[PDB]
Amino acid sequence: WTVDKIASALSVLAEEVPQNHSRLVNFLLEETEKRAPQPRHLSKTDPFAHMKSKAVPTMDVKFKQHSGEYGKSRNSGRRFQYPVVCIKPDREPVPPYRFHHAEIRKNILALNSQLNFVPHLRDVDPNSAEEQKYSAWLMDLENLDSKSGFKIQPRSQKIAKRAQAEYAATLAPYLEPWLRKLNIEGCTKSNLIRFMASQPDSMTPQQKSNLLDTYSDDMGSPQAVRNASMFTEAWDRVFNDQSKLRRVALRDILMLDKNVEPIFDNKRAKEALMQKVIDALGSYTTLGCLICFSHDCEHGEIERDNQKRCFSLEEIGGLMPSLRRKWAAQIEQRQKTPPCRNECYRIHGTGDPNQQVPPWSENEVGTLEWMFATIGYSQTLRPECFVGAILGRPCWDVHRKLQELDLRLPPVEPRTIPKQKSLPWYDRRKKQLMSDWADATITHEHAVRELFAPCHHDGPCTAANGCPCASAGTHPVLCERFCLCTAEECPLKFTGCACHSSGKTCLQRQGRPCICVQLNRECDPTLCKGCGARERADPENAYDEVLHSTGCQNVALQRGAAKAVVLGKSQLEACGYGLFAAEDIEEGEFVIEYTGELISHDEGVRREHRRGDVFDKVSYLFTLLEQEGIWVDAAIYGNLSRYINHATDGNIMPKIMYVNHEWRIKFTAIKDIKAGEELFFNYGDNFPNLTKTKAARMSAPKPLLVPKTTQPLFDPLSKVQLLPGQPLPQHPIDDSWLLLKHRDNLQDFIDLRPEEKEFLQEWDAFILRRHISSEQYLPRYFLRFVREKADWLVSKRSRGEEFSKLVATLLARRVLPERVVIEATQVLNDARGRLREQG
Amino acid sequence: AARKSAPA
Amino acid sequence: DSAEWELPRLRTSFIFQDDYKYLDLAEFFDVKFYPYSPPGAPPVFAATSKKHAVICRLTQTTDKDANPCEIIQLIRDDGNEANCASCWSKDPITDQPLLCIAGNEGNVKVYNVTEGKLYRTLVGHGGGINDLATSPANPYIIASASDDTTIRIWSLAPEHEKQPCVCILGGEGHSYDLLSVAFHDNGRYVLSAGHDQVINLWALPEFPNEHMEIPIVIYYPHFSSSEIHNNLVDCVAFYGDLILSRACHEDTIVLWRIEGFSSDDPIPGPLDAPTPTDMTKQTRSYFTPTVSPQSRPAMFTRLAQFHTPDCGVQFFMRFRMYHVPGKHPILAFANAKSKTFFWDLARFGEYARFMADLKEAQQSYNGRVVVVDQGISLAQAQQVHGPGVGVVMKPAWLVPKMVSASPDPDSPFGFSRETLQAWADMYDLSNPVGLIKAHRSLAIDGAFVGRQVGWSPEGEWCVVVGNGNRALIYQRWGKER
Ligand SMILES: C[S@@+](CC[C@H](N)C(=O)[O-])C[C@H]1O[C@@H](n2cnc3c(N)ncnc32)[C@H](O)[C@@H]1O
Ligand SMILES: [Zn+2]
Ligand SMILES: [Zn+2]
Ligand SMILES: [Zn+2]
Ligand SMILES: [Zn+2]
Ligand SMILES: [Zn+2]
Ligand SMILES: [Zn+2]
Ligand SMILES: [Zn+2]
Ligand SMILES: [Zn+2]
Repeated sequence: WTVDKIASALSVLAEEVPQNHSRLVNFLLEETEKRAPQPRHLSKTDPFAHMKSKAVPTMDVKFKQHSGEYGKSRNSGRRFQYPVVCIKPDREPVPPYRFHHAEIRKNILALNSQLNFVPHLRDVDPNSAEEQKYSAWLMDLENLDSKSGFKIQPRSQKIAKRAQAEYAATLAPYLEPWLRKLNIEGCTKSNLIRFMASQPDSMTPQQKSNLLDTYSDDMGSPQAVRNASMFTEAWDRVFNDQSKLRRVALRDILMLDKNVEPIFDNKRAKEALMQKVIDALGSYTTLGCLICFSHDCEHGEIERDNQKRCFSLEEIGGLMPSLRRKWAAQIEQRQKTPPCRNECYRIHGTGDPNQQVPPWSENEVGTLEWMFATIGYSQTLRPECFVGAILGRPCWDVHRKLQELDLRLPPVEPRTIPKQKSLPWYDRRKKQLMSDWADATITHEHAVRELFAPCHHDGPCTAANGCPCASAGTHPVLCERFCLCTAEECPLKFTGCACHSSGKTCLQRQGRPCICVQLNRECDPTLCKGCGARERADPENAYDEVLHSTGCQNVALQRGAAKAVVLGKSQLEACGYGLFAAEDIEEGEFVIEYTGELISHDEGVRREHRRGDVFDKVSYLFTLLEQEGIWVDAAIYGNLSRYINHATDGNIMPKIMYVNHEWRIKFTAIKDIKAGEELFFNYGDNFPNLTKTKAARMSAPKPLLVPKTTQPLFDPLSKVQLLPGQPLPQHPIDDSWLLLKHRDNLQDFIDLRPEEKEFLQEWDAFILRRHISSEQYLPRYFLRFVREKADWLVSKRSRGEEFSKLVATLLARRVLPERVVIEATQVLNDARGRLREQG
Repeated sequence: AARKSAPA
Repeated sequence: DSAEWELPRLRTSFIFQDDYKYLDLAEFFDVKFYPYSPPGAPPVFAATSKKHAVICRLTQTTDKDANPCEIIQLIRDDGNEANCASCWSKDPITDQPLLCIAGNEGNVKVYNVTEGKLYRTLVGHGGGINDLATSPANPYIIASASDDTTIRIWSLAPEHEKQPCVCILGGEGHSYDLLSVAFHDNGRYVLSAGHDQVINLWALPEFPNEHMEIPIVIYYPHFSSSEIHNNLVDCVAFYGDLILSRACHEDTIVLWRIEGFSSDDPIPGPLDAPTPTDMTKQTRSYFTPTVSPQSRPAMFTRLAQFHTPDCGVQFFMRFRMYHVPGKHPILAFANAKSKTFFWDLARFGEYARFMADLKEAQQSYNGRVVVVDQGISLAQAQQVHGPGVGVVMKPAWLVPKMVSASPDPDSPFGFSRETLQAWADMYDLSNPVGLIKAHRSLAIDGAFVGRQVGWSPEGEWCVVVGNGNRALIYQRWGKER
């Protein structure tokens, strides 16, 4: 056997490929011919029959006749005059738009996009100013894709790759039967892949190790390796001819093999006893949101390479710092100082001294390990009851196994951090701002704020210890809920508002003011007690007019109830749509939130020059955080606020608000608005032409019926013209497509095992619907999940194990109470108590 | 570069 | 007998006067035959210029100096709209013909052609409409493709009067102005294409026979790919479950297919559709077969490229296939350099079999093969040359000028390399990236850019329309004496 002889055999085996294609094509062509559609919906009589030749406006038609093979015109240019029937239209078109405008409840995260086509503005004359204006514009759009320092692939090779990939798809099935026919010693796909990793370089030496870990390095005898080395060279001589367009190296075929391709994925998510726990909870600690509790959400950073860095425990040191502090809090509370369905401890010890017990597997001992660690130095909560409900095993088995392995925690050092003095501008104890606070800090100034991970250091929150809250910015910023520092040890820790009133409190204009209002932020349902946001901020209590008539007036965005509004034709000259009031809006009332896609300053300019015109302009970009460079694009996704027009003396006004570590845009009434009136706001000094790196962007300063109006009003979906007096349409937000988007994202993760994905997709499907933003409502919504999916959870081994990992992470975080764990214990054993009752 | 209308 | 093999020849050609006289030029953008008339009825078609609708009746004549065409109706859309899209429909109550016309304003105008009145107007699209298509499954369903990058599905049914828009194909599936919309015969699948270079296949739900307060929005297609063509797609169509499409600067009409797609399987739900997770992937499909040795199984397959030369930078040129039970399938298309092309798809299969037999005979008889046309028996021809001479039957329409060519021209066996090559160039399908030469390529007098093609229900008439308000009528199975 030799390279020249192998390449000869391949050439004859290759002539199978074009004779096989011909067979296929002809086969499908005969098949479609046979299945030709029989014409339907035929009228019983000829409907045109009555009509005769028409030979008041009149138009010319000159006829000509042809004969023979070349179709030579038998010159008879005979023209007849025909009467025209002028049909003027009764209906006017709607104002213009681009894309289907869909409604999103809250802002959704978006991926940075590239231009993969040629935007055609209009017909340009060859060698003219119009051509030079258009061609220079496309070269400037190529410069935006290149500015990112990204994978700048020229169209010359895009077309070439496309072509090569198509050929690789063609030959791939042929490889195994061809190899099988040749029957060469050492010429097996696995061995050819073995040779691929070994002989260079288009693979990472790290990826090379992985491929050689899956397969071996073993491919001996030394003549068998000669054969594999010969075949690769022989194949490239036949199918990888460098002078050809339909070209493909053997390397490229092996690269798409099912056992090869999952090594080159680029879609990755992620005390010896403790180490095991850390690895076991990995997925939950890495993807699980600290804000909304989802493993796929609209929170987290999208890096230039479109990879997500979630707002998870890994952002604040992972499991260990958050948990070490829990144990410390637990051993300190210890100084001051329940029965279930399937047995317990007060009734049964380790069960019977000599009772036959089935052997526990590695997965079962694992569930005992991580649950004991996350509960730790507890007083009330005991793992055995819950692990019992999870593993299905009787409660006394978890006592027996716990004694068998003798579980001992790591100890926690006395973390009695010395006393620090209070800040000259902020009293965390009396909950108020004093002195030159507005100059001292930048917490309230969102336009100049730069996002950073909450501080997770063990020392004090100063510049010397390296606290970012205090040192990273131009000025210090108040420590928020996700900082590991506590209120008794750190003077920067935000503690909420001391606000309370029999009437309305936490108002824009007040004896002593509301710190939340002053800090340009809504009230925290947890920290802002007795104000009393815990009840009002809850969207389930959103239409309770007697609840909102008093108390916390600062939870407008959190209640998510917007004043009734209508879409219509704007009063302004050539403006298209405008938003109109459907009800009466009094001064100082929350109208609507500006929702859209969360994009970078960079992505915003990319979209602007992609969609925009040089021969011109419409923009739905709103700045959320000027410094960090986060913008809100309402071009496709958002709400009716996307249609509000510009006017210097508007009736409403936008304000960036900190809403539980979520920056949000709110519109408040700066005038008294009557129904049928057009809503307006001053767009800011960043939008150009407005008459009654550079991107046109709007900024901020740093039951019912169709109303009576002169202008036409349209339904946002159907675009049908609504007539006054009719019931005002209120279409509920359909999230299904967005839930689908999130389920699939998780499914596309390589380093997520099928068992993990199943629970993660089920938890997220459920939780993304509740739009949780405060930990204050997680217990409620957790109990609803453990109740609704109770039967689903008991039915599988993996589901219980996965569910416990989620429960462990939330416990370690001190975000899930003890009482909620035992209530979940009771609903799971009752769900399993009904599985045996009928199974 | 692309064109939709025919040249006269 | 051999009449099934004939292809059209130029008959009548009319130059309608300039209707768009604003200094851009007046052109006929859409030709469509009425599909609901009973069998045998003289074919009636509509021709759409920038501001007019010409309605003609064609009747076969015995005299070669007579004009079969008769303009029975001529309408003028009195507005500022420059029309280009058109489709036929029926009055849901009276069953009288309806003609849909859309242009650069964004409204679909339904005309009661027989009475010369306006039936209704379909409002909602936020840009100009470029293509209109009628559901083969339901004559009241209309699909419109607009510059607003969306597709609106409309129902002319009495239950859908207040709100005629039954469906919206939106989401992020398309990013720029749409140029083509096509229907599957089942009326459940829709093809869409345009400037963004993406070809999308959508599955429509079942629409209730009641009032719809809001249309059903479809966020994702069931198949989406921008990798079939490297340029803007202006014409897309279904041919069975197979796809035909064309792009600018490519000189081809591509016959390809979605791997795993069969209209014989159940229509997938909206939540079965592939969502775009990995952006570094320009093709996604619900249909993809699960069985494969490759981690990435091919989602589509390029089958054949119909060579349609001299188009260049010209776009908004549409092909039309004649596909009726019992007759041959004929693909017709006119280029930007005054030529009308024809392909009889029944020819490939016959050639394939002819060549396969010829190859087999050449091997079995060592090149001593005699080929005799159909019009003499095989066992009759075999007796003339006896045993030791192979005899292959050649389809009559195969004309001269892996299979070995004759050595010298006086040789009793085989065809010239030039004859075989000429044949291969028109009927060979072994190369997905090959160029199939037109089976009939008819020239046109003066500068002509083809826009739309239309076949008469019995495939006896082929009307091609274009620049300078022209229409070229081609005839087959003539009555001329
Ligand atoms: C956020 S959109 C508002 C909705 C828009 N009017 C529509 O029809 O969809 C802002 C766009 O409206 C237009 N616009 C708004 N107020 C305007 C004004 N006072 N004068 C001119 N154009 C204005 C501009 O084209 C601007 O890009
Ligand atoms: Zn989240
Ligand atoms: Zn117990
Ligand atoms: Zn700190
Ligand atoms: Zn901090
Ligand atoms: Zn702190
Ligand atoms: Zn307050
Ligand atoms: Zn507060
Ligand atoms: Zn409050």
